[PDB]
Amino acid sequence: MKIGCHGLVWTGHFDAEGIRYSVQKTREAGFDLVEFPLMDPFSFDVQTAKSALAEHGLAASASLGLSDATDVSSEDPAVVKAGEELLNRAVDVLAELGATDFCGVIYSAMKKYMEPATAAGLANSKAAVGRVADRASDLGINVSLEVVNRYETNVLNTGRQALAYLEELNRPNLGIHLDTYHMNIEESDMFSPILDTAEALRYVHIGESHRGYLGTGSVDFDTFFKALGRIGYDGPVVFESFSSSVVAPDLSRMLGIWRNLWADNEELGAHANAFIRDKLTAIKTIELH
Amino acid sequence: VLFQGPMKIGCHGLVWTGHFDAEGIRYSVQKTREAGFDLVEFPLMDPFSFDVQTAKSALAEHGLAASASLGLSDATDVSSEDPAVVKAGEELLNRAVDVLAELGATDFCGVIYSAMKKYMEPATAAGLANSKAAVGRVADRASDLGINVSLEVVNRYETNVLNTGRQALAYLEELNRPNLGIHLDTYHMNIEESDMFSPILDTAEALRYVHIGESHRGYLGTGSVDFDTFFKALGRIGYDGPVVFESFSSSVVAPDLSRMLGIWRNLWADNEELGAHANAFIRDKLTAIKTIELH
Amino acid sequence: MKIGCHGLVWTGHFDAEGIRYSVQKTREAGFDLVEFPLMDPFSFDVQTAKSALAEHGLAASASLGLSDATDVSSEDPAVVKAGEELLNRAVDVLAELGATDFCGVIYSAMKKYMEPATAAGLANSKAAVGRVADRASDLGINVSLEVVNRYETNVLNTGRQALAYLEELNRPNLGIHLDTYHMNIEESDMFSPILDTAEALRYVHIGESHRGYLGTGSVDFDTFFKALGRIGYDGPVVFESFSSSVVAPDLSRMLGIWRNLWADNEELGAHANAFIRDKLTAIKTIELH
Amino acid sequence: EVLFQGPMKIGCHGLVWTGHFDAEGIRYSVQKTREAGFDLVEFPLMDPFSFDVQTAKSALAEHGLAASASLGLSDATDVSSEDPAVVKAGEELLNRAVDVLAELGATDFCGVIYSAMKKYMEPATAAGLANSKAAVGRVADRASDLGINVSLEVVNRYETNVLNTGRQALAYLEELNRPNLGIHLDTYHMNIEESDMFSPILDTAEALRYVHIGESHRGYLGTGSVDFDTFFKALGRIGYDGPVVFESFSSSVVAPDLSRMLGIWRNLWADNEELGAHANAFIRDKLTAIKTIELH
Ligand SMILES: O=C(CO)[C@H](O)[C@H](O)[C@H](O)CO
Ligand SMILES: O=C(CO)[C@H](O)[C@H](O)[C@H](O)CO
Ligand SMILES: O=C(CO)[C@H](O)[C@H](O)[C@H](O)CO
Ligand SMILES: O=C(CO)[C@H](O)[C@H](O)[C@H](O)CO
Ligand SMILES: [Mg+2]
Ligand SMILES: [Mg+2]
Ligand SMILES: [Mg+2]
Ligand SMILES: [Mg+2]
Ligand code: NA
Ligand code: NA
Repeated sequence: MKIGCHGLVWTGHFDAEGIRYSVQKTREAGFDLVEFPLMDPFSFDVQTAKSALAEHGLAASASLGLSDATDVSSEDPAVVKAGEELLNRAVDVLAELGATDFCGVIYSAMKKYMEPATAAGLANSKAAVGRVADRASDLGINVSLEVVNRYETNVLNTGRQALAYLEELNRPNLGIHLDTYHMNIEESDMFSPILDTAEALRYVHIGESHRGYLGTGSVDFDTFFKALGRIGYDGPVVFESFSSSVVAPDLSRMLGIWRNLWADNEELGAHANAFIRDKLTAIKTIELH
Repeated sequence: VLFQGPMKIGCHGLVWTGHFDAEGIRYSVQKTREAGFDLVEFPLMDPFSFDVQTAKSALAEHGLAASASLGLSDATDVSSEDPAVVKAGEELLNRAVDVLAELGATDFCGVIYSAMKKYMEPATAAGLANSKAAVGRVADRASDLGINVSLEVVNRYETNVLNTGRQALAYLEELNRPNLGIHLDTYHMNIEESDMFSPILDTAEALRYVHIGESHRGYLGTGSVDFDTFFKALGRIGYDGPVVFESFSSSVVAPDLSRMLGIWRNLWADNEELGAHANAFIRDKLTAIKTIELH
Repeated sequence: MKIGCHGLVWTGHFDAEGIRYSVQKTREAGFDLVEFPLMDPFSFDVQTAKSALAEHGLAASASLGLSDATDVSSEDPAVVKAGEELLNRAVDVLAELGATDFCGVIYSAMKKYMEPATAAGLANSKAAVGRVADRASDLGINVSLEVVNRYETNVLNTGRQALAYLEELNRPNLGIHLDTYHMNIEESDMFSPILDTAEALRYVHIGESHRGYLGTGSVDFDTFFKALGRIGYDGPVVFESFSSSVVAPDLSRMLGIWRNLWADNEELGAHANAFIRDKLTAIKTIELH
Repeated sequence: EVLFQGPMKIGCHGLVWTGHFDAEGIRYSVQKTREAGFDLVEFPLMDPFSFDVQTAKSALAEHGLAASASLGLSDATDVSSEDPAVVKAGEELLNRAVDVLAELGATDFCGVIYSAMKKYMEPATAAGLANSKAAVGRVADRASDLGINVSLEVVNRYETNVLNTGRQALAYLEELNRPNLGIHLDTYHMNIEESDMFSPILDTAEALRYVHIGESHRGYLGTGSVDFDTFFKALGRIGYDGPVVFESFSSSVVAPDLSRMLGIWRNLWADNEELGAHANAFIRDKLTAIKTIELH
């Protein structure tokens, strides 16, 4: 169980300086893992990353969100093939890094669709995801589909939909990824989805309802962490937060970050690392006696 | 018999129908009273072709009050930098205010300060100035007709202007119009706000309209919204404006609104049970909170 | 799944009039069932009750809390036998009434112990409770041990303790009774006790944190009812509230009811009926579509 | 090392550490309280006559730690008794406790000081209440001249029959009208009696001068039913900057009288070093987090 921080706490540009900065600041805030947003994995400086991770003795993972030009839920096979080629490059980036986990909105575009998912689009997604999963299987990489809210996909809005999606592909390294931010909008409660997906849950995002400081919003973290403890979850737990103060050219506009929710990210990250770790410590004590 | 007091318990029309032709108006007015509500809220996405006579007739027959909400779009975006786009929306808003006056309604609300969509760029100072100026004109027009206007705070995916009650407060202070007020929504508050009582307390004076929605917009009490704290806080400020249920499912589709609001999922089929559940939920909540000042 | 009301919403005296009064009002507020507090089962008017239940078509159950003089968790076997004979008469009363459910603090005194439990006292309790369960069994009655808080017993304060207690007795009609008012104090959360006790959960009390109006205190009813949804619970669900305005000379003092929490019980009972039936109506829709 | 300067002291109650406050327990508890990160230790002055003040003074200076004391009366000392002998025994127990604090150079005295801390079997009587009010009014006056604040702790129905809610406590103060007399709320007891976790804070605003952070069952924080989020948010909205003191009880750490009085029947923790550090970190992190809310 590694405790991680999403790279957009620190920078929005993952050039050499941004890779080095984020890795270092992640280590300084107390985390074990940095999660690299590979929005563009074709231009991600793997050498700078492997060097920075080794220096700070830190682990890496990667998340990603596709767009209109790379939508695998598209009925246009050229667009589905673009996304599958991007997803495959990211898996390659993770293999080069020696990392084990790939996750995110890799089953559709990460946007506000204006129509429902189509049956054919869903097949294209499932086929695509299955091929990525198989390719990732030979390289030692787990793939987790992130359930996100109605405004960021029209495909996987609940843990149950994710479970049905997986059940068709029945790939041994393909898992579900839950984000407390997204749960707090779409799910019926913060404990049933964790119980429901028990075996399939392989990646977790910790995010406040407005995506700022932990425990300054509407997200029921207590119920969540107690559920996680009950199914014996031992995957990554990764802080995630977005503010006007750290902008990415792509991601910040896709996630609708219009507001300043922090300025001092070194305080935000240290606090969050403390928040998650002490949540896990308290829950262990329900477990025993 | 019409309920004459100010705190009316209302239903959003989209529990009942997506189409507000004459049958849709009649179906929703009837089903709304059959559920126990005092008021129906009409989604005037198009107020130019809204059958005002049918609405008058059905409201009188069933003895029901009405209000109207609305969300703009790209062609009607008042936060657009182009005075032609701005003035298209401004004509849209004006017709809605007129439709309400004909109905004898009091309350106009919704996302009327920008398009109701997923923006890709933060707001501009120029568009912000356009929204304020136009909203200031619509409020003026409404004031002569005995209509209040309430700006609905909604989540980051539905506007890039007013995402918190604090932003709305600041927006009103600039315009300083006596009939312009704030409209909060528990669904939206559950995303953007810090907690469910601070928005109520900060907004106290300006809170004129409230929407009751579960976190996923389904059945009340099957999601993650903290209704207890919200209602307790409403009772602490002695709120007595409208309180209106709001729910969307793929069962009942609007060609426009269902797609703008991202209703991909089926959350209920039986809307008679939904509306009846929600009426009791709101009214029993209000009944319980009243007992707290005594114990 | 009958939805019940505790008798002290209506009266503190279960003489002929009290019995008739409590049965009438329970039905007028909309309940299916009235739970009689059998503080003194020897003097309970069974005939008036059977009369009143049939007149208003209402089901019945009974609850009870032992006192110092009847403490089956005593080391004094004369006290233990007084307690056993009182429990036995209560079981008898339920048989005559034609009821199925007996519940309450029947494994110890209901009081503020000034000493931890003794091993000798714990063994007295289990053996007495076992005999009452055996007796009850031949009359088709379930016996449900109510988990209460640290101030009302020193024996069974959590569902986990109740399960371990049951494990040693292995009686087929012995179950656990949970009260939200008590869980809100002693339990780690409102779902995990339900899931842990699912087999043996046979009776439920619905009470606010201060025992007044439902939804005017600190109890997490949402998580509670959703957990009951998860395990398929369909035993009795009974409203329980206490106020200065309805006094039971014994029970009001034992429970520490010092405050006015309601003056008009007719509104209170109607509200609590709607509240519970509406929680259940909504939870049913979570399960499927 | 160095004494925390300001008023908002993050403290720890002594029964996290030990149940006996002879010289050894005082030293043990002060050292561990500083070790876990706290600014303050609250001594349970159940018996203030036999309290070793000079040892206390030593340990507090050595470890750079502030102090306060809490206390709960009993049958023999019930200042809400109608027997004036019993009220006097209480008033003289309270007075010595006042005195120990002044010797320590403390500022805060709190606890269940308006009655016995027990499960009463009868409602409060008008005569007892009269005794309680006048007697507390005197202990407050006496404490006033010494620079001591006196905070009445609101506790649940099973531990008193006088002050079970914030509103009751207000009406008690309004009748005494004493400047140094204040209210002490406890999230554990609030979780039972109050209407919610923010109204008692908003209602008590002025007179709120002491705060106990205890979980619903009184073990680790964040492993129970207490709504800490709303509570700390409400603290932030009123600008509260008094003490904030952790409080936990487990059968691993037993005081002869107190642990029985409070019904500590269960084992809720054993490694109290980790508990205190966890609790300290919990409170400071909560207060950090909530200070961000005004800005956003
Ligand atoms: O929470 C998320 C978006 O709503 C996901 O983690 C994103 O896919 C991630 O930020 C991409 O790097
Ligand atoms: O909640 C809303 C949309 O998110 C607003 O109330 C809309 O304006 C409404 O649904 C349209 O009538
Ligand atoms: O909750 C209870 C006592 O605290 C139980 O319901 C009692 O056994 C009941 O009130 C007595 O009939
Ligand atoms: O919370 C308390 C009891 O529940 C009070 O603080 C006690 O009186 C305290 O432990 C006595 O020192
Ligand atoms: Mg995420
Ligand atoms: Mg709304
Ligand atoms: Mg009970
Ligand atoms: Mg305390
Ligand atoms: Na929430
Ligand atoms: Na609670």
